[PDB]
Amino acid sequence: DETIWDLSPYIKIFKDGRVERLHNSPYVPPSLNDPETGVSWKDVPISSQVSARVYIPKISDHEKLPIFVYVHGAGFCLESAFRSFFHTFVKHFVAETKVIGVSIEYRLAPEHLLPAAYEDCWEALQWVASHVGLDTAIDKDPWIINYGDFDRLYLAGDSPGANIVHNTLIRAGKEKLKGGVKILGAILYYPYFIIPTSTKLSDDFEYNYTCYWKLAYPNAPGGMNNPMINPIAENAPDLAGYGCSRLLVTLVSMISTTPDETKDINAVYIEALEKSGWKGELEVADFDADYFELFTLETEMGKNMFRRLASFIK
Amino acid sequence: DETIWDLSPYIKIFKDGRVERLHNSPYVPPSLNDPETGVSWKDVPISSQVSARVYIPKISDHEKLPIFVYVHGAGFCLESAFRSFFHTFVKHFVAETKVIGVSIEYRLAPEHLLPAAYEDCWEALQWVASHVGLDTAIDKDPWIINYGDFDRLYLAGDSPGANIVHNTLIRAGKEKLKGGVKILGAILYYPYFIIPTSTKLSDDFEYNYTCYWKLAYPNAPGGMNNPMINPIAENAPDLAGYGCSRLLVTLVSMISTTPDETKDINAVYIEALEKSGWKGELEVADFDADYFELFTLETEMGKNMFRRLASFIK
Ligand SMILES: CCC1=C[C@H]2C[C@@H](C(=O)OC)C3=Nc4ccccc4C3CC[N+](=C1)C2
Ligand SMILES: CCC1=C[C@H]2C[C@@H](C(=O)OC)C3=Nc4ccccc4C3CC[N+](=C1)C2
Repeated sequence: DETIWDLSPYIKIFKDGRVERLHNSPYVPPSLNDPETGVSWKDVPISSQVSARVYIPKISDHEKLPIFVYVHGAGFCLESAFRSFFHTFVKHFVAETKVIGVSIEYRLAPEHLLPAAYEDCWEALQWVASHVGLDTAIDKDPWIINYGDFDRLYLAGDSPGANIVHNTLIRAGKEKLKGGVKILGAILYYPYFIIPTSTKLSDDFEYNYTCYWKLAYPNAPGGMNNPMINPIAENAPDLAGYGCSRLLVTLVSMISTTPDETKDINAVYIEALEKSGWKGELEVADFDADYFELFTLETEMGKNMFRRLASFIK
Repeated sequence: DETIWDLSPYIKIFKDGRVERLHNSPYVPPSLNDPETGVSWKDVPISSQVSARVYIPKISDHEKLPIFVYVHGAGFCLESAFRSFFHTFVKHFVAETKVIGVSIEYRLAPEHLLPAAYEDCWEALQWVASHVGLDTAIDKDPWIINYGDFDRLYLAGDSPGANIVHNTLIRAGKEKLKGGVKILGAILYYPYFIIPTSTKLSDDFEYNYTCYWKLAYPNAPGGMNNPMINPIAENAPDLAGYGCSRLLVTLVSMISTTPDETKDINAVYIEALEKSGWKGELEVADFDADYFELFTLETEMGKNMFRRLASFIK
């Protein structure tokens, strides 16, 4: 039948409400002592609507590890913490950086429009924070209680996930987290913002980039000038409020074989943060690379970007 | 392309190795305090190849609950502990009986031929047993440690799942479980055995019943007289060895709108158990009912069978 959004080969949204997910990587079940990596993972409930895949690496000491909270991307509308595309990345990252991984399973558009994802990821972060100083209720993860170092909490995301992390950092700034937990550092791989710049995006890229915000938040107050998509809008929260001490922004130049056009947008964002009076450590990493190579880890450039993100965790 | 097995609408196995399962029930993610039932569930690893959905109901006292280990059926080759068909059943059963649920995610044929499922379910049962007297390593479930009553352990399955439970009971008999854990009671809902009787199965029913054993264990030693499918074969293990004190066998008369033909097979099985010198409590429940009604819970006969299984747990 007719479609509203034909975003082949990623997603089709039909006039009749049907959603075909063309890029849906297979489910990967929980595993103990993964042969390749020694990582173990489990899928745990946070609420009746929010869950997470929790990861622990091969253990040596009693020693506590940084906590790496990941928010997957893909259009606000695709994939899962539980499917191989993002799971394979987080698994390898956990093995390499020796962290407790918490990959959030948040509700996807169009079935659950924004701000569902924002609410879910905030609820999940507060859930992580709620374990501080518990050395237990049925919802509490013993991996986080026993091995999570709340002095080294990181929050990371890609594409719309990085947009969620942005909005979560603003919120962590205004509201604070349970137990006085502070986010030490955050990572945005391929930020997802929409900002008017002096050079217009090309017609095709504008359509295939802005569509995700349009289908995920059709009734957004201010549309693509909503502060949650445009972080320098008239009514936007002060970036000085960002609730982390360290921030890594990683930029790429290609979406598969398509030239990316977010250079100007991300430049305005970074200039705004630097001009804000946020007195944190800013790290930018700008690669001639495909967005996808970070996750697949088949190419040298993919491995370089992986190692750059790994270096941000100490 | 050409197929080896066309079991539309459930599974197609192609000459070129491809496996289509088009009508698999949807995945249902972990949830805390389910609005309908108050049950919570999580997906936890047992090994690098075996996982389980663990269920806990709304909690009142500190009081310990029976442990209900479930082994889903569907052809040795379909569905999942994590998909709605079996999950919805186990969820409702947990709410009604107030038990710790452990629904085993075992490897499916044809990707993992038998005896993979048997090995996986044995490993899962030993994993459950390994929690006895722990009031902990990263693989141990705090729900089982805190709320699991090892004096009231039940092992239950349907269709090929019931075949797995049969073979697991024989094994529990020969090998014993960690910590001296004994299975108190077991349930076979719609047993899956192949036994020669005096009345031949009809052509169509024989094909659509035996196909699951043939595709799951091609060239099993003895074929359909393999002791693991035919529990009264010449070389079959003694049924006196069954490692439970109580057994419920529940029989039905219909597969959807198709007359079932396992009455004679299940009669031979039950007569053999009764003649074995197994000194346990045997319960048989024979309904004029559709196999499917237990899981869907839409009909009065479905609710009757549900309540019969619930009565077996005390
Ligand atoms: C033309 C802009 C564009 C962006 C890229 C980054 C990001 C995304 O959603 O960006 C907004 C995605 N991550 C995925 C991971 C897996 C399947 C799809 C995606 C997308 C959407 C498709 N895409 C096109 C990729
Ligand atoms: C005509 C014989 C026959 C048996 C029935 C019982 C059982 C099964 O595998 O029994 C052998 C199934 N449970 C399912 C649950 C969900 C999808 C399919 C099944 C099957 C296979 C289809 N079928 C055919 C149902």
